Amino acid sequence: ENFQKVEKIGEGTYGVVYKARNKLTGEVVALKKIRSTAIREISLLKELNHPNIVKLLDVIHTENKLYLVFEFLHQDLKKFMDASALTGIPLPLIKSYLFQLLQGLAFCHSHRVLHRDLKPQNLLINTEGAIKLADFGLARAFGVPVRTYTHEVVTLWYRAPEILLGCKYYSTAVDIWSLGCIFAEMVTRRALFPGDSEIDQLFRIFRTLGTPDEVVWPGVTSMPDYKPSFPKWARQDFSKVVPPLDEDGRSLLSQMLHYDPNKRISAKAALAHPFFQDVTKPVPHLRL
Ligand SMILES: Nc1ncnc2c1ncn2[C@@H]1O[C@H](COP(=O)(O)OP(=O)(O)OP(=O)(O)O)[C@@H](O)[C@H]1O
Ligand SMILES: [Mg+2]
Repeated sequence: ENFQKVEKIGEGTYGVVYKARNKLTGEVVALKKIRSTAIREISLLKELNHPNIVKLLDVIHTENKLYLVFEFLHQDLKKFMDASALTGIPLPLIKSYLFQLLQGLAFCHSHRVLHRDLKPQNLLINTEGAIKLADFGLARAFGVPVRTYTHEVVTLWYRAPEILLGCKYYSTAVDIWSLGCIFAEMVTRRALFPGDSEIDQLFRIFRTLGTPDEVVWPGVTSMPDYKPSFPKWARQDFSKVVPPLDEDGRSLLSQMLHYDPNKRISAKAALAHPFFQDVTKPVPHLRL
């Protein structure tokens, strides 16, 4: 075809990602082979360009197969986090990454585009200290199946509680929740809420942040999947949840994990939090 397959980077919810070379340009790209309303909405993402969004270069619809051609980056944050686990990611780099991802979300949210499935494998990094949001807008266009293309289990670890409770019309707040979970994991070096079922995911959230009620989340007891029989756990201290982190960091995280999505901090407001007063742009040491 037009591309030389270099390797198979991975497999995910919708399809398989290849590293490939454009035989005509020499451009090295990521090619996602997937497996309509979806066509126009994916194609619209070609216009959603920002330095912290993986660039969607082209969409190809042929013989009932869908190909997305993406900017290639050499590593994802899950691999970087595993690689950094003995020592931890230094806080100035955690802060730079969080700041850049908040700029990306602020851009997307201002254009009324949700990610809805943020996770470490959807965050890509380069040698220059940049981090980029990948697969932005794909879930709205394809739905989110319960199992992935190759059999694999869908990760619930970063899912906002309003989604778990069956809210049909969730908002940009769901991306802030996910990024909060990722922030905490980068600090502690273990996932904050590693649920292995939807109810385990929910109850893990409840056992840390307390079972929500009408005081802290007006409307919660009327959500579709809310049950009065939910156990009532007390809330824990964030100093216990992400211990090493300073009070600026814990303050910001608490605002990104607010239960009530209407009160959860926006990306734009998060960028102004005092946590970022000394933000810089360090480079990671990447071994490629
Ligand atoms: N543009 C890209 N450049 C480099 N690697 C990429 C790129 N896009 C995806 N990858 C990597 O390829 C692998 C497969 O990605 P894929 O999107 O299919 O799965 P995922 O991110 O785990 O899940 P999901 O399908 O829900 O997005 C992952 O490790 C991902 O980080
Ligand atoms: Mg992905």
